[PDB]
Parts: sequence; structure tokens; C-alpha cells
Amino acid sequence: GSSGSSGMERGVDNWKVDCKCGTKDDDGERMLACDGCGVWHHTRCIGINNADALPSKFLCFRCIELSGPSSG
Ligand SMILES: [Zn+2]
Ligand SMILES: [Zn+2]
Repeated sequence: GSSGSSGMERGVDNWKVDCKCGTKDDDGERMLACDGCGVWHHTRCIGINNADALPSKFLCFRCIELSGPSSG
């Protein structure tokens, strides 16, 4: 998967707004929180337009592996 170069708990309020583009706050394009973790993403980047409705649940790439019996 992708890798990280930097990051820290400081900047955007609770609502986690992150995307490949590089947005940290509501720019203007509709977004949706990942039912899995709870991160707002660009409904467009993910591949969705206002035209169609929103998916009951949307999981991110990080969740794909996050989801598990892993107690720790
Ligand atoms: Zn984006
Ligand atoms: Zn997620």
C-alpha cells in the first residue's frame, strides 16, 4: 500500500479530513466519513457524483486491513 512521510495530531478539528489530494479542511466538494474509521473523503475522488446517491457504508483502504478480530 501507500506510505507516509509526515504527520501529527494537530491541525484539523475532530472530524478527520484527509485525502490523496492533500486537503485538511472542508474545501467545498462534498465529502463522506468512512463508516469504518470515520475519515471524510472526497466523494468525487473515491468515484461518486451528486447525481447518484451515497453508499450506506463506505470503507477506506486502511480499513480493509483494519477490520479484524485483532483485540490489541
Ligand atoms: Zn481528494
Ligand atoms: Zn476507514
